[PDB]
Amino acid sequence: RNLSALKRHRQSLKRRLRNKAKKSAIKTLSKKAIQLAQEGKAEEALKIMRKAESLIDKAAKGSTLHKNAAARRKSRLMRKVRQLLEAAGAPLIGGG
Amino acid sequence: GRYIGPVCRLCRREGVKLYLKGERCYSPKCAMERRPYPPGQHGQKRARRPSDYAVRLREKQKLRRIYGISERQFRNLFEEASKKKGVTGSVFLGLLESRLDNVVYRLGFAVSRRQARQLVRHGHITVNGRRVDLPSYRVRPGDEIAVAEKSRNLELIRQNLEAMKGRKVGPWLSLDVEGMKGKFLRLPDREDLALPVNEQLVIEFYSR
Amino acid sequence: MVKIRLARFGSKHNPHYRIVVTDARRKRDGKYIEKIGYYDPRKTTPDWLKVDVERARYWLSVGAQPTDTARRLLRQAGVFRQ
Amino acid sequence: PKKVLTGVVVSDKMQKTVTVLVERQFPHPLYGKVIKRSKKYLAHDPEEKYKLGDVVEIIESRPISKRKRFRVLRLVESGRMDLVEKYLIRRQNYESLSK
RNA sequence: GCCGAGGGUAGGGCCCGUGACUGGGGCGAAGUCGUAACAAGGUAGCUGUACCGGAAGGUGCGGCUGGAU
RNA sequence: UUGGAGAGUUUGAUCCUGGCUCAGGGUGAACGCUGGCGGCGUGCCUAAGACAUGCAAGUCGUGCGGGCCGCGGGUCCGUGGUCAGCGGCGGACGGGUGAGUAACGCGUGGGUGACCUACCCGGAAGAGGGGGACAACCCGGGGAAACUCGGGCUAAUCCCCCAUGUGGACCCGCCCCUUGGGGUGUGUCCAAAGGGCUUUGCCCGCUUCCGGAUGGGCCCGCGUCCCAUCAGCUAGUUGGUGGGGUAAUGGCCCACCAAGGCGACGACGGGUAGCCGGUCUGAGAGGAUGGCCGGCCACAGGGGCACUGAGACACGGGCCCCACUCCUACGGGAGGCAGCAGUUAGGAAUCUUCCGCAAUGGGCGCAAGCCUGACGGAGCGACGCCGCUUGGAGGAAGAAGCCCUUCGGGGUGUAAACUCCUGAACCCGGGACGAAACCCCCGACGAGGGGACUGACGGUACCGGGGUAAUAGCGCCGGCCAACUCCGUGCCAGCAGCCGCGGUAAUACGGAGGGCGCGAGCGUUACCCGGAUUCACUGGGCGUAAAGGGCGUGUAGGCGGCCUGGGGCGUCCCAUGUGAAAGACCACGGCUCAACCGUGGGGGAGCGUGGGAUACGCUCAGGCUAGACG
Ligand code: SF4
Ligand SMILES: [Mg+2]
Ligand SMILES: [Mg+2]
Ligand SMILES: [Mg+2]
Ligand SMILES: [Mg+2]
Ligand SMILES: [Mg+2]
Ligand SMILES: [Mg+2]
Ligand SMILES: [Mg+2]
Ligand SMILES: [Mg+2]
Ligand SMILES: [Mg+2]
Ligand SMILES: [Mg+2]
Ligand SMILES: [Mg+2]
Ligand SMILES: [Mg+2]
Ligand SMILES: [Mg+2]
Ligand SMILES: [Mg+2]
Ligand SMILES: [Mg+2]
Ligand SMILES: [Mg+2]
Ligand SMILES: [Mg+2]
Ligand SMILES: [Mg+2]
Ligand SMILES: [Mg+2]
Ligand SMILES: [Mg+2]
Ligand SMILES: [Mg+2]
Ligand SMILES: [Mg+2]
Ligand SMILES: [Mg+2]
Ligand SMILES: [Mg+2]
Ligand SMILES: [Mg+2]
Ligand SMILES: [Mg+2]
Ligand SMILES: [Mg+2]
Ligand SMILES: [Mg+2]
Ligand SMILES: [Mg+2]
Ligand SMILES: [Mg+2]
Ligand SMILES: [Mg+2]
Ligand SMILES: [Mg+2]
Ligand SMILES: [Mg+2]
Ligand SMILES: [Mg+2]
Ligand SMILES: [Mg+2]
Ligand SMILES: [Mg+2]
Ligand SMILES: [Mg+2]
Ligand SMILES: [Mg+2]
Ligand SMILES: [Mg+2]
Ligand SMILES: [Mg+2]
Ligand SMILES: [Mg+2]
Ligand SMILES: [Mg+2]
Ligand SMILES: [Mg+2]
Ligand SMILES: [Mg+2]
Ligand SMILES: [Mg+2]
Ligand SMILES: [Mg+2]
Ligand SMILES: [Mg+2]
Ligand SMILES: [Mg+2]
Ligand SMILES: [Mg+2]
Ligand SMILES: [Mg+2]
Ligand SMILES: [Mg+2]
Ligand SMILES: [Mg+2]
Ligand SMILES: [Mg+2]
Ligand SMILES: [Mg+2]
Ligand SMILES: [Mg+2]
Ligand SMILES: [Mg+2]
Ligand SMILES: [Mg+2]
Ligand SMILES: [Mg+2]
Ligand SMILES: [Mg+2]
Ligand SMILES: [Mg+2]
Ligand SMILES: [Mg+2]
Ligand SMILES: [Mg+2]
Ligand SMILES: [Mg+2]
Ligand SMILES: [Mg+2]
Ligand SMILES: [Mg+2]
Ligand SMILES: [Mg+2]
Ligand SMILES: [Mg+2]
Ligand SMILES: [Mg+2]
Ligand SMILES: [Mg+2]
Ligand SMILES: [Mg+2]
Ligand SMILES: [Mg+2]
Ligand SMILES: [Mg+2]
Ligand SMILES: [Mg+2]
Ligand SMILES: [Mg+2]
Ligand SMILES: [Mg+2]
Ligand SMILES: [Mg+2]
Ligand SMILES: [Mg+2]
Ligand SMILES: [Mg+2]
Ligand SMILES: [Mg+2]
Ligand SMILES: [Mg+2]
Ligand SMILES: [Mg+2]
Ligand SMILES: [Mg+2]
Ligand SMILES: [Mg+2]
Ligand SMILES: [Mg+2]
Ligand SMILES: [Mg+2]
Ligand SMILES: [Mg+2]
Ligand SMILES: [Mg+2]
Ligand SMILES: [Mg+2]
Ligand SMILES: [Mg+2]
Ligand SMILES: [Mg+2]
Ligand SMILES: [Mg+2]
Ligand SMILES: [Mg+2]
Ligand SMILES: [Mg+2]
Ligand SMILES: [Mg+2]
Ligand SMILES: [Mg+2]
Ligand SMILES: [Mg+2]
Ligand SMILES: [Mg+2]
Ligand SMILES: [Mg+2]
Ligand SMILES: [Mg+2]
Ligand SMILES: [Mg+2]
Ligand SMILES: [Mg+2]
Ligand SMILES: [Mg+2]
Ligand SMILES: [Mg+2]
Ligand SMILES: [Mg+2]
Ligand SMILES: [Mg+2]
Ligand SMILES: [Mg+2]
Ligand SMILES: [Mg+2]
Ligand SMILES: [Mg+2]
Ligand SMILES: [Mg+2]
Ligand SMILES: [Mg+2]
Ligand SMILES: [Mg+2]
Ligand SMILES: [Mg+2]
Ligand SMILES: [Mg+2]
Ligand SMILES: [Mg+2]
Ligand SMILES: [Mg+2]
Ligand SMILES: [Mg+2]
Ligand SMILES: [Mg+2]
Ligand SMILES: [Mg+2]
Ligand SMILES: [Mg+2]
Ligand SMILES: [Mg+2]
Repeated sequence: RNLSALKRHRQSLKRRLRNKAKKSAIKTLSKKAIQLAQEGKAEEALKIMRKAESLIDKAAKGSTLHKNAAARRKSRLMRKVRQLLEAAGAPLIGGG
Repeated sequence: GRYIGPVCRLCRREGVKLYLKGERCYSPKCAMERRPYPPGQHGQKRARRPSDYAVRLREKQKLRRIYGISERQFRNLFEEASKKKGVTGSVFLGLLESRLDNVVYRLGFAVSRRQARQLVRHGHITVNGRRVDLPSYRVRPGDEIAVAEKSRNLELIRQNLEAMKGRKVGPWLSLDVEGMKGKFLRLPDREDLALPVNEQLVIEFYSR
Repeated sequence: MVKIRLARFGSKHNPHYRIVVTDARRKRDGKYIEKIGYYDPRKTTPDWLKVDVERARYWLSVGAQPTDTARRLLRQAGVFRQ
Repeated sequence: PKKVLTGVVVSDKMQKTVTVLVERQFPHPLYGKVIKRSKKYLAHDPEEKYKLGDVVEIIESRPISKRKRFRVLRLVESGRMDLVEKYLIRRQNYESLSK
C-alpha cells in the first residue's frame, strides 16, 4: 500500500522550487537589462546583463537549463541589448 | 495405432498375395490360395469395371498395406519425395525402405514386418550400436543393424536366423548370420525391389 | 552501455546461446547490433563454442561490457590473451 | 543525397514562394503500361526572381514553413506557358463536374 | 490575466433502431375469375407514350420484324 | 523451365453461354461421438466490461546523520542485525493489450550545415577556500483511518558564493567553409565531493572539454482498403515579417502583413483497420491475412495537464475533472489487472490464486549479496503437429452366433478358440547433461595458471534388473465417390452439398449383416485461398446468349507517319551500399527418430550511389510528303 515512489515525489517537489526560482530571477534580470538598454543608459544596462549571463550559465550547470538553452538565451539577450544601443550608444563597459 | 487386424481380407481385396504373415503365406492354407476374391457377402458376384479413381485408391492401399503404414506417415513420406530432387517414384520407394521396421524384415531378422515392428518396439534391435525402439528411423547408408546382445539368446530370433544360413537378401544388404548383424549399403533403384505395384499410379492418385 | 551477452535460442531443455552485442536495454532475445558467435552449454557438438575474436575486440576497444558468464566464454576462447 | 526534382512553376502569387509541379513516369505495377502522375511542391524563392512558366530544379531542404520543404536550386528554362496552361485548364474543367 | 478538460444554452448535419397504418415484392398452394402470350394462339407480336378497363389487357399515335401466308 | 486433372446440374436428345454445388489444403477454432502415452508448440478472437487476495522494482552503511536490539567491554567505543530519514542510481528497461489512428503510424530508400544521449570506452585537464537549509529527532494540536500543521536543533556525495580557465558558451570583427560547419582576436560568463583500504600509494566516485559507440527526435521521395448514392474543401487557413518555444527545424505557438493553399492523378466527408518481417493458398501471377515469435507505433478506467528527469507529458509517480466501487467510528477518506495467477460478466469458446532465481538477462552495489510473475520450468486442455500402444508367429476346406440362400450352399474368417514367442504398463537399483563463472589463491585486483561454493525442473529424463497380452473409436456405401444385401416403413417417418430420394420388392429413410475410408482419433458448423480463364496482368467477353452510349461536336486524357542530329527521361548492362534476426529453401549435425532444434550455404526483387549502352518509347532541333487539311 506504498513504496519509494513517494520518496521520489517528495524529492521532485523540492527541486521544482529551485528550478522555478532561478528561472524567474533569470528572466527578471534579463528583462531588467533589456529594459535599460532600450533607453540606455548603456552602462547600467551592460552591468545588469553580466548578472544575467552569470545566473544563466549557473542554471546551465544543473537540471535547470541544458547547455544549448543557456546559449540560446544569451544570443537573444545580447543581440537584443546591443542593437538597442545602436539606437544611441555607446557601450560604456564590457562586453564585448 | 497401426492396422493390427485380420490380414487375409487384405490380400483378398487387392487381388494379389501380399506377404503379411510369413510362414502361412507360403503354405496352401493361405487365403488367396483358397479364395482369390474380395471378402464378404458380395465377393463371388461378377465385378463391375472400376473407374480411374477406383483403380488408383486400390493401387495405393496395395503399396500402403504392404508396409503396415498409416496414411499420414505414408502421405508425409510421399509429400517429401514430391518435394525432394529427381524422380518421385523411386525416392518414395527408397524412403519407404529405409524404415528400421522394414530394414529388420528385409534382412530376415523377422518373418513379417508386423513382427519386425514388435522386434523394433521391444528394443531387440540396434543401429550402429545404440538401442533403437523406433519403427520410423530413416536408416542411412553405412548403418549396421543388429540384434541386442542381451536378447540374442532368444528362441524366435535364433530360429529365424536359422533359415537365413545362405538365403538371398537384396543387393544393398549384407548379413553376418550367426553373428546377428546386417548392413545398409544404399537406397534402391526401382529395379532392386519388385513390389507388386505400379508406382506411377500412386503419384496420379495424389495429383487429383 | 552497449553490452556483450548471450541471447538464448534453441528449445526447451535444449539451451543454445548466441554470443552477441546488443543494447543493455534490449529484451534478452531482441534485435541486436551484430552477431559474434554462439555457445552450446550442453556441449553435445564437437564445437560448442566459437567466437570471431577480431570482432569482439572492436567492441571492447570501444566500450562494450561483457557479462560474467560471457567474460568467461571469451576467456576460454582467449580473447583477453596477450 | 538531397532529392533533387525538376518541374514547372505554375503560380507565384505568394511572397517568397513558388509552386513547382513535378511530374513522373513509371510502369503500372499490375497492368504494365507506363503512366503519368504528378505533384505540387511549395518551394522557397527567397530571391523572388522566378516567374510563371519557369522550369526549375528544387532540392529537399530543412523546413522553412509548414508544407515548405524544398528550396529552388537553379533555373532550367523560361517561358513555358504552354505547360502552365496544361495545369490551368484542368482546373477550369472542375466547374463542369459538380451539382 | 490568456488558453484550457469539460459542464451548461441554442440551432443544424449524417447514421441506426422503432411506429398505428400503408405500397408493391418473394414464396407457399390442393382456391375464385377470366384466356393475354407461345400455331396466323384464333384481332400477327413486341414496343415508347397516352387515355381507359375487375384482372390479365384494350385502343389511339409513331416505330421494329424478333411477323405465318 | 521440377511446375498446371476436373465433376454433378437447364434438353426428348445436341452444341454453346451461364450460374449454383462438390471433391483439396488451411485455422489461436468451436460442437457431436469417442478417447491410452509421450514430446514440442500452443490457449479470452467476445466486454480496452467490472474486479476480492497475494505477488510483478528495487538496491547501496565504500555518501550522511540516527533510533531500537545485540555481541564486545568503560555513561563511553568499536561493531553487528534491523527500521524508517536525508542523498545517490534505477523506477522512461523488462512485462501487457490493439482501443484510437487511413496518419510520415508503418514499410523502404534517404536528409540533419536544424538535433540530443544517463551508465560504457578513449583523448586532454582539474579537485583550492568558506557558508547554509530540511527531514531524522525533541516539543506542542487534531482523528476510527488517510495521517497532519506548527515550534526548536543536526550531517553529508544536499543547495550556495569566491578563486583556477586545459577547455566551453555568448555578442561584435576577420579567414575558411557554404543553410546554424571549421578556425581565431578584443570583451563577458561557467567547474567540482568526497568515501575506502593494506595509508607520501592504490581502488569506487566528482568537475570542464573533444572524439567514439549506442539509443533517439525532427524532415523528405516513393508504397499502403472500401463508398463519387461524400464533389468541391480551407481563417492559423496558405505564404511573408517580427518574436515566443524547444536539443532542434517548422503555424509548433503569438502579433502584424499579403490573398492565398488543396481537389476527378479523387480534395472534403462517411465506413473499416494498428503497419511490417511474415503466415495461408496458388503452377505462377494473384488472392486472403497480420494470433504466436521479432521490429516499429499507440494506449494504461474516460479526458486534460504539467512536475522531477540525459530521457516521460510516465501501466504498478503527481495534479484536476468525470463515471464507478469501497471502507468508516457517519465526522471523513481510498482504489485503477490492457503485469502473473485468480473472480465475475458476456460468449459456441480460450488455463494453475504452481516451483524457482540453478541457469540467460536486467537494476543497485568495490565486492559479498539483495530484488526480478522478465525469465527457466512445472500444472491443466487430443487445440495443433510429431513419435508411440492396444501385441507377434502358428492355428479348420473352416466352431458356435449372427447375415444372406435357388435350402445344394455363400459369408463374417486365421477372424475366434487354443499353442508357443515377445513384454506398454507397473516393482527394484543406479541417476544426469544443463554449472563455471562471480568470488578465493599465487601472480600485479591485469595476462595466465590453480581453488572451492551453487540445480527450481528432479530422484525426473535416461541407464541396469525384474515383469503383466495389455484402450478403439468415428464417418461413409444412389451419381459425383471407395464400398450392397435382407427386413421394417408406405409422399408417412425421415434423408439432403448439388442433381434428387420416400405414393407396398427404396442398394438414397430406420435397424441389421456385410463392405469402404481413416485411426486416439473421426465427423459437423464457421471462415480464408484453391477448383472460378466466374474481374480474365498472365488469362474473358458485347449481331441473335449478360453486354455498343439514340446521334453528333468537342475539354482533359490515352495514343500517333518517313529521314537526320543533341540530350539520355523511360529501357537495358556493369560495379557498390542496403535489403536485420527468426521463418522459407539446400547440406550437415543434436535430442534413440520425428515434431522440435543447432551450423553453414544460396539468392532475389525494390531503393541510394558511380560508370556505361542508345535500338524502341520521351524531349529538343532541322528536313520530307505517303496521313490530315486547302
Ligand atoms: S496367407 Fe495369402 S492372403 Fe493371408 S496373408 Fe499370407 S499371403 Fe496374404
Ligand atoms: Mg529510493
Ligand atoms: Mg517578476
Ligand atoms: Mg528539466
Ligand atoms: Mg545542464
Ligand atoms: Mg511384398
Ligand atoms: Mg489408367
Ligand atoms: Mg521432384
Ligand atoms: Mg517382395
Ligand atoms: Mg494438389
Ligand atoms: Mg497527385
Ligand atoms: Mg518562415
Ligand atoms: Mg471551449
Ligand atoms: Mg463544448
Ligand atoms: Mg465540470
Ligand atoms: Mg414497416
Ligand atoms: Mg409492411
Ligand atoms: Mg405489408
Ligand atoms: Mg389467346
Ligand atoms: Mg391475338
Ligand atoms: Mg392481342
Ligand atoms: Mg401501345
Ligand atoms: Mg367491375
Ligand atoms: Mg377501349
Ligand atoms: Mg426508327
Ligand atoms: Mg514455364
Ligand atoms: Mg482441379
Ligand atoms: Mg434438372
Ligand atoms: Mg430452356
Ligand atoms: Mg431431364
Ligand atoms: Mg458448368
Ligand atoms: Mg475443409
Ligand atoms: Mg470435442
Ligand atoms: Mg469427453
Ligand atoms: Mg504441454
Ligand atoms: Mg482482448
Ligand atoms: Mg454492455
Ligand atoms: Mg458490470
Ligand atoms: Mg515475490
Ligand atoms: Mg559509494
Ligand atoms: Mg543487510
Ligand atoms: Mg536504509
Ligand atoms: Mg516498458
Ligand atoms: Mg512493452
Ligand atoms: Mg510474455
Ligand atoms: Mg489497434
Ligand atoms: Mg478516413
Ligand atoms: Mg518514411
Ligand atoms: Mg505519405
Ligand atoms: Mg527511415
Ligand atoms: Mg563545505
Ligand atoms: Mg554544519
Ligand atoms: Mg566563479
Ligand atoms: Mg472512385
Ligand atoms: Mg521564424
Ligand atoms: Mg497551423
Ligand atoms: Mg494572427
Ligand atoms: Mg469508426
Ligand atoms: Mg481498430
Ligand atoms: Mg489459378
Ligand atoms: Mg490486417
Ligand atoms: Mg487473429
Ligand atoms: Mg508480435
Ligand atoms: Mg489515452
Ligand atoms: Mg478496465
Ligand atoms: Mg485516469
Ligand atoms: Mg489517461
Ligand atoms: Mg536519471
Ligand atoms: Mg525533452
Ligand atoms: Mg512510472
Ligand atoms: Mg501517470
Ligand atoms: Mg505515453
Ligand atoms: Mg495496473
Ligand atoms: Mg478502506
Ligand atoms: Mg469520528
Ligand atoms: Mg480529502
Ligand atoms: Mg487491489
Ligand atoms: Mg454463459
Ligand atoms: Mg482466466
Ligand atoms: Mg502458458
Ligand atoms: Mg537469476
Ligand atoms: Mg546475475
Ligand atoms: Mg557493478
Ligand atoms: Mg520480492
Ligand atoms: Mg513467484
Ligand atoms: Mg513462463
Ligand atoms: Mg467349405
Ligand atoms: Mg470358408
Ligand atoms: Mg460359421
Ligand atoms: Mg456355413
Ligand atoms: Mg492372429
Ligand atoms: Mg550440472
Ligand atoms: Mg515371461
Ligand atoms: Mg467421409
Ligand atoms: Mg473422397
Ligand atoms: Mg462405387
Ligand atoms: Mg408410420
Ligand atoms: Mg421394402
Ligand atoms: Mg446417401
Ligand atoms: Mg441404407
Ligand atoms: Mg497421431
Ligand atoms: Mg476437426
Ligand atoms: Mg471460393
Ligand atoms: Mg482469378
Ligand atoms: Mg485482358
Ligand atoms: Mg466469358
Ligand atoms: Mg449504334
Ligand atoms: Mg442522351
Ligand atoms: Mg468525335
Ligand atoms: Mg489533345
Ligand atoms: Mg505523346
Ligand atoms: Mg515515333
Ligand atoms: Mg531522337
Ligand atoms: Mg536514361
Ligand atoms: Mg541489389
Ligand atoms: Mg533474411
Ligand atoms: Mg541426426
Ligand atoms: Mg524464391
Ligand atoms: Mg542519339
Ligand atoms: Mg520536327
Ligand atoms: Mg495526300
